[PDB]
Amino acid sequence: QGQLVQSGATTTKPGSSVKISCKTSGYRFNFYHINWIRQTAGRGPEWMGWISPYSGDKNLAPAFQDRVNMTTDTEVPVTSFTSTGAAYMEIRNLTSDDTGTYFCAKGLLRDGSSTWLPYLWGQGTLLT
Amino acid sequence: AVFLGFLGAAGSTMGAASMTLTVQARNLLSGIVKLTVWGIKQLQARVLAVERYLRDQQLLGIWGCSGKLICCTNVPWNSSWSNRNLSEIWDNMTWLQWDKEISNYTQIIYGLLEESQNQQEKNEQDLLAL
Amino acid sequence: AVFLGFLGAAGSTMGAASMTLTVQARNLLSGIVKLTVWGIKQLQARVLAVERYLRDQQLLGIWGCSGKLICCTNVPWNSSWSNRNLSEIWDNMTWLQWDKEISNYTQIIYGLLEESQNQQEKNEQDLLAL
Amino acid sequence: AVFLGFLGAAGSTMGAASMTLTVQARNLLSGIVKLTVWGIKQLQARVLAVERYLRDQQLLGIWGCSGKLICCTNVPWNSSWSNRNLSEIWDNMTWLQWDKEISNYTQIIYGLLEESQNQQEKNEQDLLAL
Amino acid sequence: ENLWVTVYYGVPVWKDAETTLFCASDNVWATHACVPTDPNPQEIHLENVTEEFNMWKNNMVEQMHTDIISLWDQSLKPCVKLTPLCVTLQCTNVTNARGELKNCSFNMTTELRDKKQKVYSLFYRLDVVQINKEYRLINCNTSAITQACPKVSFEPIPIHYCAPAGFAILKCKDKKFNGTGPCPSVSTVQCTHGIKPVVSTQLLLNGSLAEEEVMIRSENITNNAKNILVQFNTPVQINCTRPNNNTRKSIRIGPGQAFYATGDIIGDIRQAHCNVSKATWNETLGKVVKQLRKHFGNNTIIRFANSSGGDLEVTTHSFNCGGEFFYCNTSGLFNSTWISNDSITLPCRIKQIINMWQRIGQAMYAPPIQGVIRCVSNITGLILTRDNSTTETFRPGGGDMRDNWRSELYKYKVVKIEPLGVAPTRCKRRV
Amino acid sequence: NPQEIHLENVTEEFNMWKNNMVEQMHTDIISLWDQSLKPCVKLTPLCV
Amino acid sequence: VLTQSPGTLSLSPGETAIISCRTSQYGSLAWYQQRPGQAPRLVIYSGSTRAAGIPDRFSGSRWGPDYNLTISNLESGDFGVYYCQQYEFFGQGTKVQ
Ligand SMILES: *[C@@H]1O[C@H](CO)[C@@H](O[C@@H]2O[C@H](CO)[C@@H](O[C@@H]3O[C@H](CO[C@H]4O[C@H](CO)[C@@H](O)[C@H](O[C@H]5O[C@H](CO)[C@@H](O)[C@H](O)[C@@H]5O)[C@@H]4O)[C@@H](O)[C@H](O[C@H]4O[C@H](CO)[C@@H](O)[C@H](O)[C@@H]4O)[C@@H]3O)[C@H](O)[C@H]2NC(C)=O)[C@H](O)[C@H]1NC(C)=O
Ligand SMILES: *[C@@H]1O[C@H](CO)[C@@H](O[C@@H]2O[C@H](CO)[C@@H](O[C@@H]3O[C@H](CO[C@H]4O[C@H](CO)[C@@H](O)[C@H](O)[C@@H]4O)[C@@H](O)[C@H](O[C@H]4O[C@H](CO)[C@@H](O)[C@H](O)[C@@H]4O)[C@@H]3O)[C@H](O)[C@H]2NC(C)=O)[C@H](O)[C@H]1NC(C)=O
Ligand SMILES: *[C@@H]1O[C@H](CO)[C@@H](O[C@@H]2O[C@H](CO)[C@@H](O[C@@H]3O[C@H](CO[C@H]4O[C@H](CO)[C@@H](O)[C@H](O)[C@@H]4O)[C@@H](O)[C@H](O)[C@@H]3O)[C@H](O)[C@H]2NC(C)=O)[C@H](O)[C@H]1NC(C)=O
Ligand SMILES: *[C@@H]1O[C@H](CO)[C@@H](O[C@@H]2O[C@H](CO)[C@@H](O)[C@H](O)[C@H]2NC(C)=O)[C@H](O)[C@H]1NC(C)=O
Ligand SMILES: *[C@@H]1O[C@H](CO)[C@@H](O[C@@H]2O[C@H](CO)[C@@H](O)[C@H](O)[C@H]2NC(C)=O)[C@H](O)[C@H]1NC(C)=O
Ligand SMILES: *[C@@H]1O[C@H](CO)[C@@H](O[C@@H]2O[C@H](CO)[C@@H](O)[C@H](O)[C@H]2NC(C)=O)[C@H](O)[C@H]1NC(C)=O
Ligand SMILES: *[C@@H]1O[C@H](CO)[C@@H](O[C@@H]2O[C@H](CO)[C@@H](O)[C@H](O)[C@H]2NC(C)=O)[C@H](O)[C@H]1NC(C)=O
Ligand SMILES: *[C@@H]1O[C@H](CO)[C@@H](O[C@@H]2O[C@H](CO)[C@@H](O)[C@H](O)[C@H]2NC(C)=O)[C@H](O)[C@H]1NC(C)=O
Ligand SMILES: *[C@@H]1O[C@H](CO)[C@@H](O[C@@H]2O[C@H](CO)[C@@H](O)[C@H](O)[C@H]2NC(C)=O)[C@H](O)[C@H]1NC(C)=O
Ligand SMILES: *[C@@H]1O[C@H](CO)[C@@H](O)[C@H](O)[C@H]1NC(C)=O
Ligand SMILES: *[C@@H]1O[C@H](CO)[C@@H](O)[C@H](O)[C@H]1NC(C)=O
Ligand SMILES: *[C@@H]1O[C@H](CO)[C@@H](O)[C@H](O)[C@H]1NC(C)=O
Ligand SMILES: *[C@@H]1O[C@H](CO)[C@@H](O)[C@H](O)[C@H]1NC(C)=O
Ligand SMILES: *[C@@H]1O[C@H](CO)[C@@H](O)[C@H](O)[C@H]1NC(C)=O
Ligand SMILES: *[C@@H]1O[C@H](CO)[C@@H](O)[C@H](O)[C@H]1NC(C)=O
Ligand SMILES: *[C@@H]1O[C@H](CO)[C@@H](O)[C@H](O)[C@H]1NC(C)=O
Ligand SMILES: *[C@@H]1O[C@H](CO)[C@@H](O)[C@H](O)[C@H]1NC(C)=O
Ligand SMILES: *[C@@H]1O[C@H](CO)[C@@H](O)[C@H](O)[C@H]1NC(C)=O
Repeated sequence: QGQLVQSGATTTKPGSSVKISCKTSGYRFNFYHINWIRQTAGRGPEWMGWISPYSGDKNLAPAFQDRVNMTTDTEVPVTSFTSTGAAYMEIRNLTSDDTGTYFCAKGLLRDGSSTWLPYLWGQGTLLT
Repeated sequence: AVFLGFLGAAGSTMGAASMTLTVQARNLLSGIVKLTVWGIKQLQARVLAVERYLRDQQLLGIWGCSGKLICCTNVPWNSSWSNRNLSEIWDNMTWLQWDKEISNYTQIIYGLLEESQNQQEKNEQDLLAL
Repeated sequence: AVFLGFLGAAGSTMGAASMTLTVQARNLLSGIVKLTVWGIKQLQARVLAVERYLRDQQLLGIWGCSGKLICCTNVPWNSSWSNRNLSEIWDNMTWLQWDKEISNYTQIIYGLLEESQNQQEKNEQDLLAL
Repeated sequence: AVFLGFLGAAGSTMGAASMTLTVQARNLLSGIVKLTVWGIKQLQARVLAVERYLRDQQLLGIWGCSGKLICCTNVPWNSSWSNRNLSEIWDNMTWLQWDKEISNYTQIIYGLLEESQNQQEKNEQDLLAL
Repeated sequence: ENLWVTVYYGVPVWKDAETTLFCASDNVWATHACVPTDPNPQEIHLENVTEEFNMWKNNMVEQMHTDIISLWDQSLKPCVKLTPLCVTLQCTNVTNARGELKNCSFNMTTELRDKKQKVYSLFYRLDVVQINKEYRLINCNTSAITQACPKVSFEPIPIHYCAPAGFAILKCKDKKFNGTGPCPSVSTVQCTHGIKPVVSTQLLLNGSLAEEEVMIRSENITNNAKNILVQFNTPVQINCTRPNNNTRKSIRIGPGQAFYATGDIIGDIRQAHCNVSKATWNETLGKVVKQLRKHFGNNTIIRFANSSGGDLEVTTHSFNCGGEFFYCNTSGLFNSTWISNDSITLPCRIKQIINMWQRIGQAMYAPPIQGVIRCVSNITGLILTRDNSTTETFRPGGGDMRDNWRSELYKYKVVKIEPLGVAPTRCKRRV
Repeated sequence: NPQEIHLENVTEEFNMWKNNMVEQMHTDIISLWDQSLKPCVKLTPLCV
Repeated sequence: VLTQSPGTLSLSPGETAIISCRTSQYGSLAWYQQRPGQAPRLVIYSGSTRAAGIPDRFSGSRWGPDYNLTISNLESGDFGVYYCQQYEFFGQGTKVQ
């Protein structure tokens, strides 16, 4: 029930790396995973990987394990059930094939068989 | 299981905190161990302890839940109280978040549970009248 | 139904007053809301409230009626207690008129209910010994 | 039967003393009948009476034994607690002799009875989820 | 779908509440009467829990501040009333050369109601006032006076505050937690830690240090009329002493009424004072001016000065040392303008006729402590008070006493447990 | 009606010297003595 | 740190007197009215809360660092000098006549 604003649409050239942010609000940042999804011009959508703001644990697709740099800060608690966190995103070997819109995504539940499912999405960040 | 302790799951899901009820059921009354400052003030606190406890046992008794830690009843869940799904409750928000959303309707529910019990032992009263 | 209130059916029939028990079951313990006159006298009254209440719960517990508002037992109705018909009681005299006629035999009945419960869990003790 | 009285079978067998439980179940709370010596000291004793009593009712409630004088459970008898035969206990040693031999393991048993009840209403919670 | 309500008993949910907390112990504070503290202090961590605190709305400090005042009046009831001492005093200076403590004689009552006696005693000038040489005790035209029982202890004992059954105390293990806001790491305790009710002023003594870095509090730091509470992370050692070797004389003033007077001074006559390490106080005053820039600016000047006026109990460092109440001039501690072997000695006075707290109605006579007095304490806190552009001066203050216990009870909060929760699930009862 | 119930087959270890009823009563009489002399006249002027 | 404008406001009984007051810091700003000879009178405090005995014509609004005070209908008694206040500082005044 909160927003997940990201960075702007920074366009670079292949070989370099791009930093993408994801500032949360309106929900406990440490209670839900942060997924990262992109939709490039050449494929459809592809699941990159999520990370736990509580356990600090990572799990990402083998197609992005040796490229993605994925970190999170620590939430600045506003109330008992509200906080403000941040999720970061970086790639390694960049090409024009990775040109697409990128967004972060808050996990679905806190327990069960769909704990990390991307429920609350960001806004989108246009890459190269 | 993990012995989280007293109120250990206050920030955990309602499905995880519901499986550790006898932990907070013990320390709600603690126990046993004459005119001064703390002396009169201790006895005033010892009386208040059993009063708030007997109110929760009296309320549980008139609902047919006397002796239950998890108690199922007849009153159906009104959508006006909380039109939320079953999965977005027991595997999401905590018992602290739940009490704030139900703080309004919590008095209406307490009356629905009372007559739902009186119109159950009265039905069973006729069920054993033959 | 008509919410007559606390003791609303004190002058009504025993059949009508028996269907509104959870009304006087709540206000028997009321609730929650340091050295002066009323201060010591209030704490003396708060203790007496829970003592008379626990006596009625202790008596209900040793009868197998713990948690019941209407409780059926095994002790048969002795005609010496009240040789009145069932229709001339529940649709006639009130609970106040009833207590005066049973004031004598009310102590014998309280003992018959106790051993009728001990010779029931003892029978069930053998019933589950196999 | 013979009305031996309060604690009449304190030196008798555990099988004979187990059939007269409602005798010591009454006088554990006695009953009903302002600033002096005994006045403050009487109120201090009246509060302690209901506290020790509610602890034994709270412990009985979280075991599923709320309302029972003899209560059967699920926890199996560990031979490390007392590797004695059933006939050399109920028709031999008294309840006073029994408490000394079990004084050690009596705290472990009290925890086994609590989770044996929570993992019973939780199982029944799923048993009525359909 | 098929969702009915289901009652849950024993759920982790609480509410903000204020109840009558009871004390536990392991003297005036009657700590022998508290319940014996449990040797096993259970602390349960409340994982995933965030709670909103506020040390300024906190009620444990309002209740304790009355539980100490009600303890003071409770301990002086059976002690001797020094009402016949309110008599015309004939005083001289004690032979020396400043004439401070006097040498007063007076016609005093005896055990027999028809006999008088001409006894003498020493009184510090802070306890007497002239008529027009003739003197009188300071409290006579104000209130009665009760002499402290010389068998009760003025020593702060670790007092543990506990919540009754059904209630709970909420800790806060955040090591940079300022007074208000939401504590991210919260745990629950049955009892608070060992609270030492050290009655102090300006400089908080024997308190609990802070981990990591030194934080300062105050509810609204920009409101100059709010006492700023600074809490050190390292302890600055302060040594105090009354070097005079005093004597105590018992004067029978009735059937069992024995007033204890100051006989004479054996040996030298010197000056009561206190010491701090100037190096430790210089680096600690640096630690305080460090965090003060995070609220006022990285370029503004921070000035330290002494008190601006008021009563004796506030303008000076007032406390207890061996059983006598000092009043230490702290002008030598607050005299540094900050921008970007050692020993500082404070001149302290001594009073026997004090009212304490600030109540107008009763004053206490502290019987003199026999022998030489010296006590070693740590100063762990500080109660400052700022004074129209970009340069902030700071002066010590000690208006309200309950700021002392508040510097120790900021980590706690009282909540009541309501274990009744109603929640839906596909469950119904049979017929 | 002073109810006395016989504990048949019962043997108990006693000790009148460790007994606490005598330590409590001895204080319940001392606390009764001081409690009864509070409103009574103090003979302090008689010390003449 | 308080800039109060205007300094003078010439109006007639029936108009609306609106007086602003810019502040550098953020806090609980208030307003005062001083009729000739009498003592100042508290009108608005904490930004927009109206004082006791003050008619509902007096109203205050806030948007960022700017605090405004407006009188819905001027009478012969509402003519005086008005001051804004935050903490211990005050404005130079605005005499309406
Ligand atoms: C405090 O609040 C936080 C945030 O809500 C809670 O953290 C969340 O807990 C829930 C339930 O405990 C988690 O959901 C589960 O997720 C696991 C996925 O983990 C598996 O895969 C991980 C990545 O591959 C891996 O790290 C795990 O391996 C272990 O090692 C890590 C090392 O860091 C260790 O930290 C882990 O704990 C693991 O033990 C693991 O292999 C998923 O498997 C779960 O599904 C199972 O369980 C459910 C029932 O719970 C069942 O229905 C399924 O069928 C399946 O059997 C479950 O979905 C969630 O991931 C956590 N993190 C979030 C939400 O961000 C924390 O528990 C709270 N603690 C307290 C004390 O309140
Ligand atoms: C506060 O003020 C009080 C006064 O109210 C002081 O108390 C007095 O102190 C003086 C000393 O400063 C005392 O005077 C001394 O008394 C001694 C007792 O002897 C008396 O009794 C014998 C009988 O046995 C008589 O023969 C004798 O004359 C005395 O009457 C004397 O022995 C002392 O004599 C000393 O001085 C003389 C003259 O200088 C010398 O020749 C002697 O050798 C000797 O050195 C002296 O006279 C007086 O008694 C005290 N009064 C009381 C009531 O106790 C306090 O000391 C003072 N306190 C402070 C801190 O200032
Ligand atoms: C801050 O805390 C300090 C320590 O917690 C306090 O210091 C204490 O001050 C009191 C009184 O001022 C002292 O009590 C004195 O005890 C000595 C005798 O003690 C010596 O002998 C015993 C043997 O029985 C030995 O164990 C000691 O270590 C000493 O060697 C007497 O002169 C008196 O009876 C007097 O009561 C404490 O001893 C002293 N503690 C320490 C550790 O120094 C200080 O007072 C506190 N400050 C404030 C303002 O409260
Ligand atoms: C104690 O000593 C002080 C200091 O010498 C005396 O103070 C003097 O008091 C007189 C009053 O008659 C003044 O005229 C002097 O100016 C004071 N001197 C100083 C330096 O302030 C005091 O009077 C002495 N007290 C007694 C009882 O002798
Ligand atoms: C004054 O100084 C320090 C404050 O840290 C205390 O001495 C240390 O106390 C801690 C905690 O008990 C011990 O672990 C250290 O070993 C102590 N240090 C030394 C050198 O002994 C001391 O107790 C404080 N006194 C107070 C607060 O009264
Ligand atoms: C302070 O003065 C007292 C007496 O006024 C001194 O006590 C004496 O101590 C010695 C031991 O060295 C004993 O032999 C004496 O009998 C004591 N005298 C009395 C009257 O009890 C004490 O030593 C002095 N202390 C200091 C530090 O000066
Ligand atoms: C306060 O007093 C204490 C105790 O007298 C001083 O600690 C002593 O310091 C010296 C010099 O370093 C050491 O030799 C002693 O061993 C210390 N005493 C103890 C008991 O450890 C302390 O230095 C004094 N501080 C001030 C500021 O005066
Ligand atoms: C506390 O000490 C300071 C100095 O350390 C005293 O300051 C004196 O103040 C008076 C005026 O009140 C001046 O005439 C003196 O010159 C000052 N002395 C010094 C050394 O600067 C101050 O008076 C002391 N406090 C009290 C209550 O006496
Ligand atoms: C002093 O108190 C004021 C009033 O409560 C605080 O002002 C608020 O500050 C917060 C945080 O920036 C803002 O969100 C509010 O809009 C402010 N309200 C007002 C009326 O100004 C101020 O923050 C406090 N001082 C400090 C240093 O925090
Ligand atoms: C829900 O509650 C409202 C009152 O808040 C009541 O009018 C309505 O009949 C209820 N509906 C159900 C389905 O319980
Ligand atoms: C409960 O009532 C208050 C009345 O002010 C209302 O503001 C609040 O929204 C209600 N609770 C819910 C969950 O709607
Ligand atoms: C009725 O009670 C009397 C004692 O009052 C008893 O002797 C008799 O056996 C009882 N009869 C029945 C049928 O219960
Ligand atoms: C109860 O006993 C009294 C004894 O005096 C008797 O008068 C009364 O009639 C008895 N009650 C009934 C209902 O017979
Ligand atoms: C008996 O108790 C011991 C601990 O005292 C435990 O290790 C063992 O598993 C138990 N065995 C049975 C059969 O209950
Ligand atoms: C209980 O523990 C004590 C420990 O000293 C031991 O001596 C005793 O034998 C134990 N009880 C039994 C029945 O073994
Ligand atoms: C005691 O009383 C007498 C009465 O004559 C008087 O002369 C003397 O000065 C008094 N003592 C004191 C110390 O005032
Ligand atoms: C304490 O911290 C919170 C947020 O971290 C802040 O809002 C509050 O102003 C701080 N307290 C003070 C006195 O500045
Ligand atoms: C504070 O310092 C000034 C300047 O030295 C001095 O005049 C004044 O008396 C001092 N006040 C106190 C209470 O120390």
